[PDB]
Amino acid sequence: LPILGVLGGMGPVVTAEFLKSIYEYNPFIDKEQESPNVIVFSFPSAPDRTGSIDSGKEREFIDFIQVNLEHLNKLADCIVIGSCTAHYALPQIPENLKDKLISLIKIADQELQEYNEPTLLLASTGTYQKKLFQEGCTTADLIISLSESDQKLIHEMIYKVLKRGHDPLSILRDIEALLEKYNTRSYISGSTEFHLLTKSLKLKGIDSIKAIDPLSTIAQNFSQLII
Amino acid sequence: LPILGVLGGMGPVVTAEFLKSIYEYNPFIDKEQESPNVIVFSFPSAPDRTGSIDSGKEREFIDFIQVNLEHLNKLADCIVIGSCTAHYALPQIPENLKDKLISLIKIADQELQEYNEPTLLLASTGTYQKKLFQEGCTTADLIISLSESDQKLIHEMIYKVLKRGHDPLSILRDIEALLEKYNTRSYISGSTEFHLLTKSLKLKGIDSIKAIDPLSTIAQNFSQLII
Ligand SMILES: N[C@@H](CC(=O)O)C(=O)O
Ligand SMILES: N[C@@H](CC(=O)O)C(=O)O
Repeated sequence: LPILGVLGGMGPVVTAEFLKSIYEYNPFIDKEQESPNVIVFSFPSAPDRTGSIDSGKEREFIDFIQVNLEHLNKLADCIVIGSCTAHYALPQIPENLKDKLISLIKIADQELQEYNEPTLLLASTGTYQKKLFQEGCTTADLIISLSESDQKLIHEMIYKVLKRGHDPLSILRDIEALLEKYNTRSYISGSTEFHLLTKSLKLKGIDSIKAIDPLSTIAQNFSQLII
Repeated sequence: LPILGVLGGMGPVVTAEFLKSIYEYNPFIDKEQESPNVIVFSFPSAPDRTGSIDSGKEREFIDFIQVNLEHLNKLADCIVIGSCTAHYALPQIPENLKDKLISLIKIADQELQEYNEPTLLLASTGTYQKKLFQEGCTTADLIISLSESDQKLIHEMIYKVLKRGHDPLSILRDIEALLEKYNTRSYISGSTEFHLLTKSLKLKGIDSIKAIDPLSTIAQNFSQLII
């Protein structure tokens, strides 16, 4: 049976919610034995991803990812790293440990190709500095980049509200204002913590905003993707 | 740093919620790097626990638990099996693979000793047939046992409502009636799926019912317990 391995804890709140999403969007018919098989390494002790870029110590962070990719390679058939920023480490990791990897950047790119309208990348100065989406996506010309100021506001929302487990709807007004400012009805979850916003929007039936949210997509398409 | 290993998927919904509880009751102060380190094996493909008792095939189930205890022994410092019924397998597992195990039966027993009033065991004919609580608890004389009829009603709630991700508050009226019938203000989560009820009661501020819920306790006391 196909096992998904999740390298998460980046952050832990969104990692737990992602595991919840997997079973929410893959409810069984008769027996639980149908449901997704998942291994989650939720290690918050991973060095901060943006923090490792802003200081010297990217080597420390790449080692964390490399060791845990070795573990999950043996245990799982497909692997997801529960942080977009964390994907910056991948050029340094050997090709053999990335065969089973499903890239959050690629999953985003696929959904944006289908959607085919301009979309606001919500991230994370670290993700922006590393240019993961601009360098990774075939659809890069459909990605609207936040200004440096609004990147810092998004960083504040992530760390002050989302990573702390607070109600993701509390930032919805600020997100709507950004969406209006940049003249778009959609966002990309460039930070995985926007999985938490995306879920709260779907729960309240707010369908005015189009969320290109890789973790939602992975959860929804688990049976198709996990081979 | 201390790692909790969770052998779950029994069921998957409650396993995901348990991981959520860990980070809800251990919010960080400054940095995420403070937060609990957790490995979750969520394998719904484990044979049904009551089902393995009601047919011949307990050996199949004990093997599942044994193999995954070997995995988690190498990876984690403490281990929890996210099913009370599943603890029936432990007499057959070698002593070396259970050194790091935190028993849900024992955690329940500890809380019931402190609470020291009669309490209704909610389970699971399989858990009742195996007598895990009656044989495991020093506080067995404080455990009120459901009749065989009400055991089947509890089984219906677990499988028809709780394991399917439906609103746990939908069974609250039936649970209050049982609590009144058996003349008590407290229950034990003899099934781990009552972690889901316990959370919904705490969320709505309903403090009339005392929930002896091992997964809540483990989440709350993570720093104390996980060594
Ligand atoms: N979860 C965020 C930041 C982090 O890795 O902590 C991201 O995917 O960019
Ligand atoms: N989670 C329930 C039943 C199961 O194992 O599926 C219990 O702990 O008894």
